[PDB]
Amino acid sequence: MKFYIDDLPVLFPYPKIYPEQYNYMCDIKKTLDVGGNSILEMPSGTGKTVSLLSLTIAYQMHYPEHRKIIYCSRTMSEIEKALVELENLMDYRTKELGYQEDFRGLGLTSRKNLCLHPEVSKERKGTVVDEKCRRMTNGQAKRKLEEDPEANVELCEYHENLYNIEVEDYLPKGVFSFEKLLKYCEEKTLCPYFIVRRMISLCNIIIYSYHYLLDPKIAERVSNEVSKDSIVIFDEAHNIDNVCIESLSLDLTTDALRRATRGANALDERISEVRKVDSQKLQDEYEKLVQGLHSADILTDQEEPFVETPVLPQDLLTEAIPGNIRRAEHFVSFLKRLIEYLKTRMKVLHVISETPKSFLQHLKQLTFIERKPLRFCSERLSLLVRTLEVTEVEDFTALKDIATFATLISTYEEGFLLIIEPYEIENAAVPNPIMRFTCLDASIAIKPVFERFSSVIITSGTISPLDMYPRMLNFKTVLQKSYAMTLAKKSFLPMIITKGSDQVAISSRFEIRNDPSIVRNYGSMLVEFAKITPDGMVVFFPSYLYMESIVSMWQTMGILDEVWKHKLILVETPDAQETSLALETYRKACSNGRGAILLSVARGKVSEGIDFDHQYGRTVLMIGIPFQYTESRILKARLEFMRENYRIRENDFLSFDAMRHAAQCLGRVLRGKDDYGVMVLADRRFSRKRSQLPKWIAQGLSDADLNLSTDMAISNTKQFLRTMAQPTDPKDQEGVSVWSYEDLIKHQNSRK
Amino acid sequence: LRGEKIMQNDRGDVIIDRYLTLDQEFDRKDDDMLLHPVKKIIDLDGNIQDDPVVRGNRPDFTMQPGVDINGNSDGTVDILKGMNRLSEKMIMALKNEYNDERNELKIDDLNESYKTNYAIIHLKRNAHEK
Amino acid sequence: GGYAWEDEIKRSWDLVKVASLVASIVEARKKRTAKKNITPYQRGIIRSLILTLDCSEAMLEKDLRPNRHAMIIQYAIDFVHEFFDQNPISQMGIIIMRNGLAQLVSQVSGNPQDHIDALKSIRKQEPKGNPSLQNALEMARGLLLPVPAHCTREVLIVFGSLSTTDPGDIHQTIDSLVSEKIRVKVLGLSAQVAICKELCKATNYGDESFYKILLDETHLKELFNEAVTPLPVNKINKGFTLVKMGFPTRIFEDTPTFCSCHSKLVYGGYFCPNCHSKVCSLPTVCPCCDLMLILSTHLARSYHHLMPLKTFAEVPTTEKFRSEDCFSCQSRFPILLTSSRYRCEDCKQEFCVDCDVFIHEILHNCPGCESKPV
Ligand code: SF4
Ligand SMILES: [Zn+2]
Ligand SMILES: [Zn+2]
Ligand SMILES: [Zn+2]
Ligand SMILES: [Zn+2]
Repeated sequence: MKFYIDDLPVLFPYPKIYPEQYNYMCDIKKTLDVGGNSILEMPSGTGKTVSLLSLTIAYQMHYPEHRKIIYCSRTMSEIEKALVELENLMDYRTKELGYQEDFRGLGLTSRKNLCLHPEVSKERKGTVVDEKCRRMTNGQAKRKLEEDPEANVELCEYHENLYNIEVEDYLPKGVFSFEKLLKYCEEKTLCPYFIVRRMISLCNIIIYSYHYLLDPKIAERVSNEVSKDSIVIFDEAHNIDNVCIESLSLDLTTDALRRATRGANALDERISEVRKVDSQKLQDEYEKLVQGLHSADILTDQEEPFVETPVLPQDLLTEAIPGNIRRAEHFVSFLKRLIEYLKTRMKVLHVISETPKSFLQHLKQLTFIERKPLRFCSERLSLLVRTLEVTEVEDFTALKDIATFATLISTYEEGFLLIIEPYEIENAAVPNPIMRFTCLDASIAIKPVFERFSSVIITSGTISPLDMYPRMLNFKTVLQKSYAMTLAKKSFLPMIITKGSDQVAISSRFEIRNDPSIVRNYGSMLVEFAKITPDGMVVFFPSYLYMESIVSMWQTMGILDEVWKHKLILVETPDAQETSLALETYRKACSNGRGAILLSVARGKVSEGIDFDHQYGRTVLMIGIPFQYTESRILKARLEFMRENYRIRENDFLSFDAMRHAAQCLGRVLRGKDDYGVMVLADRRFSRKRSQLPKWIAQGLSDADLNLSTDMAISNTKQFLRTMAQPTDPKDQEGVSVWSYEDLIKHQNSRK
Repeated sequence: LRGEKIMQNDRGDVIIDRYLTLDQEFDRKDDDMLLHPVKKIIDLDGNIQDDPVVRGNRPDFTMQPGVDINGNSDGTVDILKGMNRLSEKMIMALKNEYNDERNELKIDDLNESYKTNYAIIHLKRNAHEK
Repeated sequence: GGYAWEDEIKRSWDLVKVASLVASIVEARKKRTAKKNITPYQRGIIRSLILTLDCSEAMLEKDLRPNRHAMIIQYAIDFVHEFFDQNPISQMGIIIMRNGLAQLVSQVSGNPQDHIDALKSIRKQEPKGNPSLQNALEMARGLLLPVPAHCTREVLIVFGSLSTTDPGDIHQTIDSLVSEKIRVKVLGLSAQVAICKELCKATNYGDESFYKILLDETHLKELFNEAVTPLPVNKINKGFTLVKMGFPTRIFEDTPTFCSCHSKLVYGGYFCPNCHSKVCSLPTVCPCCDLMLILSTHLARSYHHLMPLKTFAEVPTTEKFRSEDCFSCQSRFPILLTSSRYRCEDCKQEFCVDCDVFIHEILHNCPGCESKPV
């Protein structure tokens, strides 16, 4: 339906619109016109991807600026969901407008998800795919084949075919999802990865995960193609800080250092062999280094650096190589003694936490190494590997980790902490020392983003309090608000269970996990909700180890046996593919009427992206507050840093972290407004944390339901499910919970 | 078979225990048969592999399978996989010889309401006399 | 940390401290609003209904006193009586889901006594096991095969559980049902089920109003009574056709004679107008020349469905009244706020509330309309 905003038209792809969607669009337009960041929180039940996409596309297709759109998402699954919505929106626009507009849409992703080569695609590791794909497309193989056809070096027909056709004609104009893109590429025998990456400039809207915008390893190349004035949108940004913290981090183990020595020894042997046969290859690169040329100038566009720049692009030094590492052999000695120094520090018998400056000072005192040579460790290693032209890099992969460590620790000095702990797993007979370079400041990685792009839309279904993110992540917001959902009837029934049937308090504290009273009460609670839940029941545990212990106890108690009668039991597992198969079976059981229950982790992989709507989610059971492991060196260091710098209490952040992960799981139950589901927060400590929930979830929570028992919750659930199945009078939601075109026009006139 | 955790070697049975290796081989074959490409909407392997170069901090032991003092697996994951295999076996057995995702994603509540198409007839009350 | 004892006393007596006629009218008007819209939708008078009842562990629940099994069986008896009284030509069959299998308890026939007896026997049977929609639907699909094409296939599942254990893919059965033009009505007992909703919607040409879950004991009877009336048909579906039938004549005989239907001695019967064979009771297919014998009354009972009487509209209070007494029953309209007079549009004659319900539920012809001379 064509409905207008202050000065532009919007083509919503549905005959009727929610009141929340219109308000959400109006605020987004206000932010775009005024500019600056904004934190919006729309209810998960109301459609949000469709509303946001419809407005932004209309904004660029109408205004003279024709600004591009960058749409970020947590995971790949979200990218495909958004892409499907975008294509549906485009189809509606073409029909109403008659002519298909000059619009292009793609989505960046790793090589593994797009590779079509029969051999490389079969690889189980994304990095292994990159190594094989680069080998066939580095350009060395093609040049060698041209020089001597007798050479047996293989190529990739998919990559070669792209050369014949121009870049602007790789794909027909329109929106290309991963499924559609793969189908077209397979028919035309082309590589989706290169087509998608090479078309970033042409695309009007580009959809890719946060790791393609905050991780400098795979962001510096992409960030150069996107336009500066593009609109940036962060969808489901309630966990963005974790990505920023996890981008500039690194962990080194004893095995990593052992392989580093092996790689360095192999590197020295290879250099000697290359020197014997022909030393002219090294001389040419040495002359370039003296001239001051860096990897960017030396390496061609087709080739890629062996070690991706671990530090942010702006922090990389621009001066020439120091000289101590100019020669091939001198750098090897520099690399060797650096590795030995790390091995020495692994022998500490107690936890030692120190700043990067102290680590550098001690390093220099023992083995003479300065800050500046370390900053060029990653760059120099890539050049040396390229010069040696090693066909196989299986051994040298270890040196990559060491090179990353040197640059990270020699570039940043504030906001990072180096922690060495002799016991990685406390429950280990023999210590396995591990040294962690952890990032404490979540704003270091996102600082370039906010400085580059003028307008950023930070939106998420479950994101609260909105005042924390501006504090935790240093940025200012012109507008920030949360929208309450105008619903005709109570679509969701949140409840905070604090006691079992026997009136005994229940909590998921990790130190009393093996408590028969707590274990049995959760077991009885799971069975009772399985008896009354029609099709789907999702259970979220605080940690995977907690899930294992509880399930094992339930099996001995025989509680799972009673569950098997009513529902199939699917459990999340560390293997990613097996979990995907479990989800497929869980969905099938819900759809065919058999009924299934999914046991997963609140802070696991299933919670980030998989939406359990309509029949899939009819009851969500939260077994305990998903608290983080308090006795963790990384968490303690971050909390101390945050308290001293951003003035956030340790307890406040821990509650904030736990509640965000519980809220996101709760919000996956609802897709629309007709969908209904019962949310259960089974823990004693949830009683006093109602105010910390998202506003729309809190509004549905009642004082009576703030402290409930298993018996009361089951009786309450039975009545709710029975009521929600009855037909609803259209007049009740005719013009309050849903708006037709006439209702929207009437509301607009009333405002004026 | 019933998912009970395998306690320390008990009496068991001399003869039946010899088939444990065959049973494990059958389970591996069944797992291979069950494994198949998954719809990209719900695929989780791509999500973890969407950033192949990420090497952030390793998660604490609370986010990893339990391990013993010697470092061997606790064994709880084995029974959990059995539950998944049993459920998958049941669901797959149902489907015996005897654009789709796009429709599901669309929000139905905002679509036009279903309209009945019942026929109407007006009979003529003009019949011949006896 | 004081307890609730120390706070105060509840003081229950403090809580208690010290227009109906118009409310009834407006409530009636709101209820009458749903009855305002009525059009002569074409409905299939001849029908074949397979009644599927859930007899599983879920029936042992005490939600419906004494137990779900007892109330469902008892109301089934009433439904059988009502179904065969409103629709005399229709045939019915009974299936029950028990022990994970669909068990046939009465062949599809047109004799209400057989179905009533079958339900009576099921009374003592104790429900157990899990229900199986696919097994019941597959059995129902087979039962509705011999039925003539002109008959409208119908399935009325009374589902009580929340989970279904099937041996195969139930989605295939749903597609098969649509191919055979079978419409399924499901009366859930506890909560909505994804498969049940899909089955009703797919088989009812996308209509989602054929899956209903009750909310109390009283609502169950209304749901059972609603299924008695025939269902409308869609425009696209075509089943127009003629059916050969005859009207036999009751014959009185001094000496009893053998009946062709049951081969039993009966004093009287109906002689077929084609083969002269005698049949004990009507309406049933002739045992010899397989033409459905019926009386003119059986056809008459279904006429009111074809041409329903238009709903009456309450007269405004301001406007004058035709007379001070009801036209039909001569009951004075109470003087009372709002006049309690209802007039038929065609003949413009006021009626009382008692007549309004009677003239649209039991009596199917407006007294004034017949009195009016054309
Ligand atoms: S060029 Fe494309 S198809 Fe060929 S190996 Fe690389 S990712 Fe795979
Ligand atoms: Zn007889
Ligand atoms: Zn006959
Ligand atoms: Zn009267
Ligand atoms: Zn009349």
